[PDB]
Amino acid sequence: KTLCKSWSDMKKHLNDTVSKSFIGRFFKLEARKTTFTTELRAATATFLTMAYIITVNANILADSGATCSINDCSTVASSSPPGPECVLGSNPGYEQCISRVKKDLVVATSLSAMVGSLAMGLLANLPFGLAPGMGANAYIAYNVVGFRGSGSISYHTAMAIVLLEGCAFLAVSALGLRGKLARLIPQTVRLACAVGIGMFIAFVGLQMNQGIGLVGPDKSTLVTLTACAETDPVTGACLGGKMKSPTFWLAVVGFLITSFGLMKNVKGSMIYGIVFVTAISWIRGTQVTIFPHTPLGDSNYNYFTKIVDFHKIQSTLGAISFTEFRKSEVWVAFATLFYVDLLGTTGVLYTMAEIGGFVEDGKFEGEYAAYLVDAGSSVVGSALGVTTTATFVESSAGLKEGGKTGLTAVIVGLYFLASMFFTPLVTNVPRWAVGPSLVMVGVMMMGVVKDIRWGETKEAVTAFVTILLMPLTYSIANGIIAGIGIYLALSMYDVVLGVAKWL
Amino acid sequence: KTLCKSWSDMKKHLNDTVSKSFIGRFFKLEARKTTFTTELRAATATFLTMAYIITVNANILADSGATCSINDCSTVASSSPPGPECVLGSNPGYEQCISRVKKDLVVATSLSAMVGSLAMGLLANLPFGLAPGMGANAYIAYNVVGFRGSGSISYHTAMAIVLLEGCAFLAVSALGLRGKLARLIPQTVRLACAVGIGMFIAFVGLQMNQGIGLVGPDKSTLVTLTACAETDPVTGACLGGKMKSPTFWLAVVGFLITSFGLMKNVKGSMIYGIVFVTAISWIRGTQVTIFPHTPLGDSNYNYFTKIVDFHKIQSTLGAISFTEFRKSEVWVAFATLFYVDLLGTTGVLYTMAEIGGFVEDGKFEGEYAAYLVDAGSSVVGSALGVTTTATFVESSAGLKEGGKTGLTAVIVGLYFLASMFFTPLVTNVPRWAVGPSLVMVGVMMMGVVKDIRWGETKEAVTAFVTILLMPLTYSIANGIIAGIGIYLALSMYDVVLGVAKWLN
Repeated sequence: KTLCKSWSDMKKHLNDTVSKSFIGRFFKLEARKTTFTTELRAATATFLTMAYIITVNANILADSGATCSINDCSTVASSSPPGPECVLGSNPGYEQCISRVKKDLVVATSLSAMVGSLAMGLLANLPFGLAPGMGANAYIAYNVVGFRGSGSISYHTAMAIVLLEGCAFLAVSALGLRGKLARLIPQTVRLACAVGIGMFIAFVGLQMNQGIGLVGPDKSTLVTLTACAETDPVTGACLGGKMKSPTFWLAVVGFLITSFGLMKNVKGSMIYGIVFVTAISWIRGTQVTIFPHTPLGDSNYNYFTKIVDFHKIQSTLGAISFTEFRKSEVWVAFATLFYVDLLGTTGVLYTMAEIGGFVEDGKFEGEYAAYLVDAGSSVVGSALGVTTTATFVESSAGLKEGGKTGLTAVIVGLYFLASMFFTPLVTNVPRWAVGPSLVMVGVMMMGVVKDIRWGETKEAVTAFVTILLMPLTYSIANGIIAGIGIYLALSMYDVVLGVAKWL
Repeated sequence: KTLCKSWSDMKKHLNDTVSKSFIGRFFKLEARKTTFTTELRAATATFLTMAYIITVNANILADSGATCSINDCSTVASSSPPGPECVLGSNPGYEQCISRVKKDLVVATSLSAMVGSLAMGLLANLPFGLAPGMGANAYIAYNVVGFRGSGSISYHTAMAIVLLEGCAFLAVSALGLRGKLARLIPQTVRLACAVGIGMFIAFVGLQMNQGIGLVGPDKSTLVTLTACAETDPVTGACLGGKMKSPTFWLAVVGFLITSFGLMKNVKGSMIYGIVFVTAISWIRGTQVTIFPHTPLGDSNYNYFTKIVDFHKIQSTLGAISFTEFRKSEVWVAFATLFYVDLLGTTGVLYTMAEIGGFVEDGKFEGEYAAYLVDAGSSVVGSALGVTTTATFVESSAGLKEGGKTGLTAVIVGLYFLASMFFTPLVTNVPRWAVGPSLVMVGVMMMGVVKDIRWGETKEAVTAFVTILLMPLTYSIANGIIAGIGIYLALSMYDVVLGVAKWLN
């Protein structure tokens, strides 16, 4: 009976003195009952969920070869490209440009979502967590630019397309047809959109590329477990060992730790799994370290010794040129992504309003201006260096413990600013460390399943195929498109009968 | 015009004649308030529901190279054909094996189903038929024996596993310690295993070799949408041009008709999604036919001319050799295939009991006989050439029509008897027709997912990992092992300390 009531004294004086203020009447912490003491609960735990983009976005875009083309890769003994534009990693110039673009893209992704959430939360008291999503990295790099420049489209022009993409969605946001179309998408497809997100995100954290490294290529089955020790430095082809690697059996323990932490309702355990892996991977001398004795890894400690740095942006702000646009091979991709981005990112934003009970008559408060920030932050992000903001479907974590009113996004943006200053502590995380967070998000997104009306068949066939295709095709567009196409065909007779009585 | 009243005139006296005879006393027609007129509807409705797996079985178990090996290929300009050349296709003598094997397992499946279902009819008084159950076929095909000699062990020990599984499954119910061992698993793991199996059996129906051919390989990512018309002339690979495959659209149309026929509650409808595509891909002239102008086409075309034929089994007899049991990777497959069989029959039989009025305060009339005969069906259909047997969920179609006697199953078996007389008409089913029927199984088996307590976080992780890992590893044994290894660790560190404290 010593620290019980003593610690409770400041709780009562804090939430009461902050409610009866000008901020308390701007953000309306008097109606729609939710308190400051609960909004911290709703937003802090939200922040650690979205920690993987500080790494996986830069990891994705660095493989595409953002900058340092042949002029910088080939600088030692060969003027000609060492294959398709310096594919091999044992090339000087490359080894430090990759480290530079990782820093630059980490800065870019920490600075984009700062204003992505702050602006949207300061306009319509909306508690969500907009940030540059995974719906565009799997395409813009791999299909347009390819694996380290293995494509006919340059990266500078790719940023021009992604820039003009947001400008075009700025017009439709000002027209409001995007919102009126959000009530036209079928209920079942909209519900199945969220489960596919969790399944696809869970799948992307299991490869050697940016995950733990379970799956691997196979000659006849295309998929097999190849978490071996003796691995191909370039691909996932095993040289032998068959699941005797420590990279697995050091992220397994972190996954167990975070699962055990969420069992007993610990406040924040998502970062405990990250820390328990990063701390051991930071020790020099072991076989699971991120610091080999190679000069590529040696230069890391020469910078890792610095713990705090501001690191003003050097060589990714801009890189926009209307040079390759004169031909037709650029507008085909532009149109391919054009009527796909809205069809793959409008459903998720509208879904979160129904989960939080925002809609009262099929329309939630501040609907028209909600899409303005989504359409605008993509413009500033594209020129800065990141792809479009896809309005992450992740604030469901924040909606589960009293996140209803605004100012939730601005305080998450405050943490996003905080993560920037510790730039040596984000770019130095292993790619086998952030892996469990993805499958954690995926299992977290299993709660929407027990809401779909599975009793009927017309509402059950579309959902299964939509769930199946997106992870099994490694594409987000192919799921919603297939769900729409399957649902439309089954309702053909009803539409025909409805238009028959139109006569 | 007196036939309208004559309908009832005979519909009554055929009921008295069967009921007043010793046949009515054999099946107890007077008891349970059942007649003979309802038997035709109770049998045909169930037959049309299970009619789908009479050809999917053949197309699934026919891609294993069950009976011939590298020895009996054709001859080429070299001395002898090497290993990895015959098994990849594009050879006369290996395609002759595949034709003579597809012509044989169709008869084998029907013959095994006769023994599975007639015994139900004559020893259990429980109206549901049994054919080699769908769900255990894919495991044996694509994790045990592999695709055309893939994996590490062959077909001979694949059939040998079934004998030893049956010898033990008979002696887990003979002493009655079956349900005493079934509760070793928590409820979540089996619920996740069913949906994961439904997921895996659907993912296999979307590839180039087996399904339509949607997905494909990639150098950077693992899977991507190919749907290419000009495939690789020898292997399965894309060349150029996507989403314009003439074979792809026909399967989509067939799936659409199947899903449409499910609506309005048509009793047997998914066979329409097979016959409609087969009829289109039976006539020649176009490029989506199964009868090309290649010598394989003419040899196969002078087999569709005859409609009926008594195709005898001559190659796929019992090939039981225990020469490979002295190593490890066969016991894991035996254990997994024993495991998935326990939760299937037990989890379905009670669900069938609570419909129709058979259910009582536990241990209803058809308790003992059914488990023993179902276990014996696996060992009696083992040496024939097919996998284990399981009760079908879609058997409720005849049950929901008042079927309550054992005369239903024996009549159901008689319809399967006529299937082997129609052997040459069903071997010619294309490998782009099974696709929609293979995908459809997942929709039917995933409807139970709304039972896991997703609110609790301790079991949601295990259910999700079990769901995820099986289709993304191309195996069934891997996911259940991973789920057990995760579920065990979340409890022992918290329960062992309490048990030790209570013990001290």
